[PDB]
Amino acid sequence: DIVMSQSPSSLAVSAGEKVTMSCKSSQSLLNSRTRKNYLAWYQQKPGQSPKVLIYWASTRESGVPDRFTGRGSGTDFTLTISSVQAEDQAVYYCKQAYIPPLTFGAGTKLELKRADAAPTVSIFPPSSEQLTSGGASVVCFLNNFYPKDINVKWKIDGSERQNGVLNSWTDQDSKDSTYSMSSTLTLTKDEYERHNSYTCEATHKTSTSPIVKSFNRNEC
Amino acid sequence: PGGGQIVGGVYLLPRR
Amino acid sequence: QIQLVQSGPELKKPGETVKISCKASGYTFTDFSMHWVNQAPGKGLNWMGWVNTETGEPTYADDFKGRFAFSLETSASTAYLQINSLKNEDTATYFCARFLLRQYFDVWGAGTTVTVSSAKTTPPSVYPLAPGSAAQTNSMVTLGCLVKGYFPEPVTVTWNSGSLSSGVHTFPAVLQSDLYTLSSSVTVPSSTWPSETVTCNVAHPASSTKVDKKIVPR
Repeated sequence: DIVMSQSPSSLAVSAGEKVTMSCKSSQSLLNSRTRKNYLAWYQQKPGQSPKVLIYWASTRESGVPDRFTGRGSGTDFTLTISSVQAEDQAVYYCKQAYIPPLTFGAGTKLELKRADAAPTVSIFPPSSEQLTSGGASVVCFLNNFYPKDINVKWKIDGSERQNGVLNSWTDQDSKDSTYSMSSTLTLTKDEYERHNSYTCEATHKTSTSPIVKSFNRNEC
Repeated sequence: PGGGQIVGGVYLLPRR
Repeated sequence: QIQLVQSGPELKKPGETVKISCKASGYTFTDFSMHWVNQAPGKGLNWMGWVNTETGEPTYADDFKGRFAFSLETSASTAYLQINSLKNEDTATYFCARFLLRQYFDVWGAGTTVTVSSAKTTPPSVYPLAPGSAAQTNSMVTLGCLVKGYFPEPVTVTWNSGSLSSGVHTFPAVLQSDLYTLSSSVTVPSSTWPSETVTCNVAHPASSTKVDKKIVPR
């Protein structure tokens, strides 16, 4: 079993820059008679299946961008992206097929870097439909921001509520290169009927002051 | 083609 | 040109067994080895083994040696993968891929997710997310759809049947005590809403759920 070691586990570059990632095998993947190294490179984007970029260690696959280049022979190999685009965000894996079992590396995640951007925040009261069911979810969207570091805090009538909160984050955008978040607070229709103010606070980097969005159960 | 499906480049020889 | 279609998401309980397919199209099935690669949630790819299509003989990797079986139906140009005695660890995607002599995969299936759990399939509740009555009007307005309380994960969401695909954000579903909840937002110009309608289309096949929720103000 040949072991494939990839490094670094993650790389962050800004559009246009050049990036290079390595992959090393526990032994030579070179066949001295055909004189080729059977190491291949695959690209896997979120929600997709992997797609080859290079084979024979340094032969670009038909139809693959010329900014993708594989190098190396023996046990040390590298994959180079000359000018990184937004749509290159993904995890790259190398694979040896010199001797079975075919083995994959752990992969290297390519994350983009862009200008900081504040998230546009939107808050939504429970729907009359949900309220009928005796439930009550308050939703807060924090979309298109950067960097990813961000913390949301809910407050009911001025007090923080940590209980019953559910968050979710999207993967870095394909063309925007930004991140989006979703925070949902659910309560019973009853506990929700006892309070007036509901607000979610987002603390980013783009401002010393938290972006706030509230709505009162009164007018609603 | 169908003559012998080979998995492992070590088992490969140059064309001919 | 060449294609590999894979069976849909599977939901089995521990102990039961499952079998999935992978149909090849556009090439002579019998001329290329067919391989299986799996991937657990938030993990890397693992080579499972391969099946000699001209011979039917399967080769398994030490890790997938035991309760896994590669099958074949040459006439139907299809390959099958069966996993017996399912354990709460086989929860993965499972891709099928075509292998070339240059030793690399050039065609893959989309992958067939299989969930091993004892949780019960349950229909979702779809709620429209319209801003508050006292919400301030900006150049753009964000609307939302909340899908809560469903189980088998496979759930899809669209807006205006795809017409609105730019300005959308669908968040990965979060699991909470056997029940997932998901949300999706769409942003369009205020000048077009509520002038032009906006509806979210969600479908949870596992429960025969299909609904369209129009987003009405207030």
